[PDB]
Amino acid sequence: QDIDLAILTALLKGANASAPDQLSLALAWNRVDIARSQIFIYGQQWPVGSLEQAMLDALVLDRVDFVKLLIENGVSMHRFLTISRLEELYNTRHGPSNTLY
Amino acid sequence: KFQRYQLIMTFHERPVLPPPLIIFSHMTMIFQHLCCRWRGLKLFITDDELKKVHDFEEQCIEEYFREKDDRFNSSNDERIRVTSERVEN
Amino acid sequence: SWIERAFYKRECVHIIPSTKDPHRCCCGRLIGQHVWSISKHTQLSPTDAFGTIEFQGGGHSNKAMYVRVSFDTKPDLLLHLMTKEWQLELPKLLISVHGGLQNFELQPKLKQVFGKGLIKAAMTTGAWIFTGGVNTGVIRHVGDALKDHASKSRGKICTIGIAPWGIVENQEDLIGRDVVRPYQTMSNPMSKLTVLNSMHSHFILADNGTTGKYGAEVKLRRQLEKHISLQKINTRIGQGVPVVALIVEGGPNVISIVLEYLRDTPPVPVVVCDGSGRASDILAFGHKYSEEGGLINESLRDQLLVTIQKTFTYTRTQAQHLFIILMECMKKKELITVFRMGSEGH
Repeated sequence: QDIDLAILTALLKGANASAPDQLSLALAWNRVDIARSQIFIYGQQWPVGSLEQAMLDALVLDRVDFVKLLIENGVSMHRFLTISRLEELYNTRHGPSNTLY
Repeated sequence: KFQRYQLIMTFHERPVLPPPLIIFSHMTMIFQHLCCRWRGLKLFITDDELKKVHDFEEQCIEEYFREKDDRFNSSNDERIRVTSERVEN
Repeated sequence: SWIERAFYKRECVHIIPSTKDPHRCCCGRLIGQHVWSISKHTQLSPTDAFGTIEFQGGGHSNKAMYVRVSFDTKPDLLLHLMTKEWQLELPKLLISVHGGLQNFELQPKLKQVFGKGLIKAAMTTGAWIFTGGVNTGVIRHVGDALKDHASKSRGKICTIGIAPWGIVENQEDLIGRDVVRPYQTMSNPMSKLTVLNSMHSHFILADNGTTGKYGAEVKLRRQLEKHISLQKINTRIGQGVPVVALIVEGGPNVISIVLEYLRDTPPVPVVVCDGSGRASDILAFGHKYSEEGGLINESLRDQLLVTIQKTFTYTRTQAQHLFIILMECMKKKELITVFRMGSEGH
């Protein structure tokens, strides 16, 4: 690791936000290991329900390493897959390009 | 080897009686189609062998990803690479 | 099927000792979760929960076998459930492990050495591993070790966790005979009931009728390790299957459980570790400074009771009494073992 590791640490711990906010910044930086050690601290109070919405924002931005992270923590993809959210994931025009239109 | 599939699936569907006598098997099918109107080689395994073949498939998937990672972690290039970054430190 | 008649649950019909929390009875079940036989007055009802846990979530989802059992179950019939119904070959070796019931952390160098250690102890021999089973301390670090071999080694571990069913998180999630449910590895941080480690492949969650407290079948696990070691090994030229015990950062009671395995016939050998902590370093500085076993010198006899008054914080008379337990343990040092960290301990 380099200076980038500890600066991202510093902005993620002196921001002193709640964990949804922490991960919504962490996905924007896409540095997944920084979120892996810090933000998913052992026994850290992750607020309920935001692990699903953060998964939604992860898959609309093609954050494959954040998806693997949240799967590894225990976001169940069964309980994540609802009809409305599969619909909203099919509706998005963000991230990469596609020939759906 | 690809055309064998077409040859087998068209000969399984095509009836038994040869072309000189196929008019009989033919009228059997039209007569039976109107008689039912008036009145892939699948294997259809149950839910238990469905559990065995999915478990079979997870075992194949896990060992494939595992051996792919081990071939990358034992190929000579990677080993030279690993040795170089570690001698640096 | 056969399991439903061979083993029983326990239907706990309390007299409702309301005490502090009026829902909580003699055993601590909820106000509607009513209906030991003394003042909890349980009555043996048939087993109503066994099948397969998928362990949905937690990354890699692994099929494992569960049966809910009771405590006073016939031990040889439990091995019959092991070998025929769960399809497990008889152990070529048994590795019992007891440790810190509180969720701890061992030193990281000893973490990977205990981690890559215990698994090739299992893989080479085909050893069965008896343990606890919810993610609490030593089970959680064995479970991190069971993710640690599942990255590389092709073979499977036949690691039978024997954890209390009274410490099953979401008992209604796995309830149901011949039913297969996927248990969420989602662990609430304030869940007093703890998730089982998904990496353990096999589960005796026996139940002495209680809820919300440990020790549901800890005595059953000991006598279950007895009858197995009574059975001969396949060669049968004068020996049974061997049982070894392993202690890492053990709690206060597993000093007298070490003394249990030593005093039982035949004496089960015990290993400890160093830098581990708590009980298992005071039986290891015990082992270092035993002289002639129970002939520990008088100054380190006092240094025993001070450090039990510092880690376990026991009153100086009963920490002297835990030294009296420790002196009978260290007198039997020849069945005991020390793992020095790397260094000179093999």
